[PDB]
Amino acid sequence: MIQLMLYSLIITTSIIFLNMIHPLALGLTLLIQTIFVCLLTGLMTKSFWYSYILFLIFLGGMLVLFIYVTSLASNEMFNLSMKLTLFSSLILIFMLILSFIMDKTSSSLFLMNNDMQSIINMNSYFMENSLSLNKLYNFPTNFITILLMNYLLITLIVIVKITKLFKGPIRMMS
Amino acid sequence: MFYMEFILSLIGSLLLIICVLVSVAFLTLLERKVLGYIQIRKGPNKVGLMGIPQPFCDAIKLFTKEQTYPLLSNYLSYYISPIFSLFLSLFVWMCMPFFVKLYSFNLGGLFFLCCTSLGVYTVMVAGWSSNSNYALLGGLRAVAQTISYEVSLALILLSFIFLIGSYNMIYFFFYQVYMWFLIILFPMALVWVSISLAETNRTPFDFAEGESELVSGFNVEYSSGGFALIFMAEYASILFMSMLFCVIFLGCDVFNLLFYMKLTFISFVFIWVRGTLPRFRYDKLMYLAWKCFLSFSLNYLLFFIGFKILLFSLL
Amino acid sequence: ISDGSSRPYRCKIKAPGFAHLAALEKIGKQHMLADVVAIIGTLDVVFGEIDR
Amino acid sequence: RDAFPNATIIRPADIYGSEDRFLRYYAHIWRRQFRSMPLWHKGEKTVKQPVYVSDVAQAIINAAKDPDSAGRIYQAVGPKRYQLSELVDWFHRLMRKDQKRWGYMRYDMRWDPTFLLKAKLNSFICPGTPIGGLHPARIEREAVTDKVLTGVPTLEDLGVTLTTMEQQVPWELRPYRAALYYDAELGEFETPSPPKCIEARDELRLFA
Amino acid sequence: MFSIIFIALLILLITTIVMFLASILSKKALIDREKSSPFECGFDPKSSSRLPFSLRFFLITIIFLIFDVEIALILPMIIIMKYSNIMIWTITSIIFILILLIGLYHEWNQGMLNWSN
Amino acid sequence: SGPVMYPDEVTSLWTVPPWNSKVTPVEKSVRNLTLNFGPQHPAAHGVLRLVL
Amino acid sequence: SLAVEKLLNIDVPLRAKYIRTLFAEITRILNHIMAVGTHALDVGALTPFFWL
Ligand SMILES: COC1=C(OC)C(=O)C(C/C=C(\C)CC/C=C(\C)CC/C=C(\C)CC/C=C(\C)CC/C=C(/C)CC/C=C(\C)CC/C=C(\C)CC/C=C(\C)CC/C=C(\C)CCC=C(C)C)=C(C)C1=O
Ligand SMILES: CCCCCCCCCCCCCCCCCC(=O)OC[C@H](COP(=O)(O)OCCN)OC(=O)CCCCCCCCCCCCCCCCC
Ligand SMILES: CCCCCCCCCC(=O)OC[C@H](COP(=O)(O)OCCC(C)C)OC(=O)CCCCCCC
Ligand SMILES: CCCCCCCCCCCC
Ligand SMILES: CCCCCCCCCCCC
Repeated sequence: MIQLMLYSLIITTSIIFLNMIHPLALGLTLLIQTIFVCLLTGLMTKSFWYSYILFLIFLGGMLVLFIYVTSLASNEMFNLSMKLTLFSSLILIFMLILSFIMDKTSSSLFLMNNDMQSIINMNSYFMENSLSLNKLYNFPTNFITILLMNYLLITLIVIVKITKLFKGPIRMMS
Repeated sequence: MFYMEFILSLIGSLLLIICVLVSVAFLTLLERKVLGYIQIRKGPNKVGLMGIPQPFCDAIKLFTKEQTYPLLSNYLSYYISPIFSLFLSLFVWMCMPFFVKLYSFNLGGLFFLCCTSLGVYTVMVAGWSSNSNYALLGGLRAVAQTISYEVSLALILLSFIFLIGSYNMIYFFFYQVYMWFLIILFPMALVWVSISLAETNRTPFDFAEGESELVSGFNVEYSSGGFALIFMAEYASILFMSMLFCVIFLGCDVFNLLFYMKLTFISFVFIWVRGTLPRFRYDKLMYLAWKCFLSFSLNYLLFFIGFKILLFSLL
Repeated sequence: ISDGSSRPYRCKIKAPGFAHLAALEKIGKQHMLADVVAIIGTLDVVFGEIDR
Repeated sequence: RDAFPNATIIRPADIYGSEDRFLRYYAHIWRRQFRSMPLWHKGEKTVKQPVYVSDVAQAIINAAKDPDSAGRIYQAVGPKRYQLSELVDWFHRLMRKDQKRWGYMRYDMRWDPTFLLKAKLNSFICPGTPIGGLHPARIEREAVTDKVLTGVPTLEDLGVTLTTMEQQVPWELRPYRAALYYDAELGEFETPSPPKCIEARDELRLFA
Repeated sequence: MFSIIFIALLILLITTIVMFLASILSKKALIDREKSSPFECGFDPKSSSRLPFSLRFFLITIIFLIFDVEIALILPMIIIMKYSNIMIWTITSIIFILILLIGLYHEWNQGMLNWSN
Repeated sequence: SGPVMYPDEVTSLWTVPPWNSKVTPVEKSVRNLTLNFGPQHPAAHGVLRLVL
Repeated sequence: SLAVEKLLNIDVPLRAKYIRTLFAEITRILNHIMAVGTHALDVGALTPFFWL
């Protein structure tokens, strides 16, 4: 029931996100979108780690983007429309009705949770995020992690090169 | 899941919310009394019996004064942000390590970091939507403050987690049965006290609400309820990081009254730093949390990585 | 300056903070806003004598 | 007039000013419904002659200073007559609430049964003043048409000049403008046209 | 997590009831023309706060974003120590923290952690 | 010597790109934010208006 | 008083001179305590304001 509610909320916020001209409307819409996407991703995995990781990522990213909102397109008009509110309300109540009259066994995800796994699975009895995150630090794929460290260092070098700090601060009509 | 659980989880969460709110009110009373006694003067003494119903005087007045309907503001975004600030500042308190099963937070550090990042989001939304220059300056100071302390707060937490081996804060209790972690982590007792004041926007890092650099910071257009929920959100954040100083550095036991005496003492320390040290500049805050705190966090993380490999071979 | 009568003809008060607030424009330039707040204090300037 | 034999009775129309009920009633959220404006007969059949408040106050001063005004009835109306639809459209043009960007539309209040129940609930549940000045007495006060009586002196007999709405109401609807957050330039928002004034022959053609 | 959703909705509901009770019991006075105006320390503003704001710490913000996704790869290895090869875990962990120290000290050497000015 | 080989009606109003590939950006005027430390501000000592 | 006494060509006694000197330095302590407390409020230190 909660998964179908998250489906309906993600659909309604995606309709809202496709229709917003103002960057702050897009920012708040993608705030509630990443909240609902973080909860939905959690439902699929045995543990709740990557939802938390994705939330730290997408709250570390738009924290910067608001500073660029206040530095570029700080002055732009909001335009509320009754058509979008009526459309979102009608679609939202229609999908809550459709989710209430639906069989929730057929609409549930086939991905296995921590309790959907059987009792005979001895790997399920370990600590909940151990075997999932193991291959980041194991022998076949530590070199991809090495490549990611060097990639992030090269990324930082690129950011320093193409954002020249000695040219001055950035604003509109600089 | 048994039906009674859900009922007792709801009851314990609501009782925790009510007790944290009344403790926020008496934390304002405690700050106004000892912060006076930091100086020569006294605290509130006349109203009520001995100043005890003084937060009730402060709460009756702020719930009856006229709501500001500002002109150039976006009122539909200005009205909602203190509600979300109090909502996350009380929602973070569900992470509290209960010896009974309140909530089975296996990922309490990540939950704490998420609500920590979201509280400053409410602060910077309330700063922008007031449509005042001092409010926008306080909001941008809050964004620069959280960009300064966020990665430093995370890496310092990881070092404590390494001493635990798990992300569940009740496992802080088993590793502190013989002694407190104040013996090992005294440089990050200082560093986590520095970060926790930057988390709660408190002196020496009070740029989001400045009384001399700006005029009340981002609270310049908030009055009579919006200011009240912003103020309780800030003081519930102060209570939460006082609790987290008591969890990590001190005993994580909750069945002793000495834990709550220690929490009142760490709250007194939070008042005590404000009454002694002057405020920084947020230029020096950004030069501090990027070149000193982050480097020390990475270095002592290396020290804990080597010590945990040394300890694991001996076991 | 006095014209010999019972009243002074003209009394001019030299404000110590007048020249300090005059050179505030050069001293406080290229600084932070918090640096301007401290500078205003460092010059000592109550504005009763400045405004006369 | 029976009890006090020589009383300067002044009859004003709807009075517009700061802290009034006339502009603040139309500008309020509770009067409009979902960014749409309900009016009786779409505002076409109601003709009003509103008066500015300092004109009424200066008429009171000039009636106090003049002893010849005792035992008289003085009509207090403005210089020009308007109908309510043109007045409301001009108010929303002054408020930067147009047809396209804000979604302002005008519809007849007689087909709306929600608004009268909302006004009755606002008059019932409020312990003091109703929210926005919304009550059925205000609905009957805006419903009636402003009619002057011939042979009864106006404010020009008291020596006071009259203030047109084009001098004050563009200033008076300045705090009630929509999108005040936008740092507009000089040519961003066009100055709206003044509203049409109804004449005598148009009024007798409308009321027929 | 379903209980956390319900208690988060209850906290949001309780805070909205608290704010609406603060709005209902507030003193209802008439709105003046210059009461609603932005404060700006008692004078006229001359400029809206929607005017563009100068950013002197753009490089520090993007370095913060890069360092935060670097934080997102450190948090696993608390759990991974007890279940992996100790040699590979130490090579990855000490090489991770030393590469971060090379990057941070190199940008300290260039002075790119100082605000543009 | 044109911008293109065959100038159309829309295209012929264009100019030639410069023979040097480098086009230096122009220096445009900037209007900074006018904030006053007005009289109510505690750092402005009560009666000072710094039009920063 | 020194302006009016220089215009009047009169001289103050030694006891009045010592009273003026003593209260001028008491007045100096008061101005400096005011300057230190004002600069501490502007910087951010709440406590030496009351302490002085
Ligand atoms: C030289 O030149 C100069 C001049 O020229 C001469 C000048 O003139 C000036 C100007 C200076 C002056 C005019 C005077 C000098 C100024 C000062 C000395 C100011 C400095 C002093 C201070 C700032 C005070 C010290 C600071 C303190 C004490 C910190 C605390 C201060 C507060 C304001 C906090 C109080 C606020 C509160 C308590 C908010 C209220 C909210 C609540 C109480 C909410 C809590 C709620 C509850 C407890 C209960 C709720 C429960 C709920 C909802 C649930 C319950 C449910 C149930 C069912 C029970 C200057 C600067 C100058 O330099
Ligand atoms: C994570 C991000 C999430 C983002 C999405 C969040 C969405 C949340 C839901 C949004 C819903 C929006 C609904 C808005 C309705 C009101 C619209 C509005 O703007 O109202 C204006 C009104 C007065 O403001 P105005 O006069 O316009 O002044 C501005 C001038 N510049 O403003 C007001 O009057 C203020 C509002 C008052 C509301 C009072 C409601 C009536 C009382 C309700 C019951 C209270 C009961 C309390 C006691 C309970 C006891 C059990
Ligand atoms: C209005 C919402 C504000 C944002 C909340 C963000 C919460 C942290 C991010 C996240 O995804 O956390 C995953 C966590 C996963 O749960 P945990 O892994 O923390 O705990 C297991 C859970 C009963 C064992 C402890 O979920 C939440 O925090 C619930 C959020 C509810 C939101 C309600 C409104 C839609
Ligand atoms: C949210 C929908 C509000 C609808 C208000 C009434 C509209 C009537 C339109 C009549 C035809 C123009
Ligand atoms: C709250 C809904 C109000 C709708 C008002 C407009 C109705 C239009 C149709 C009328 C048919 C008689």
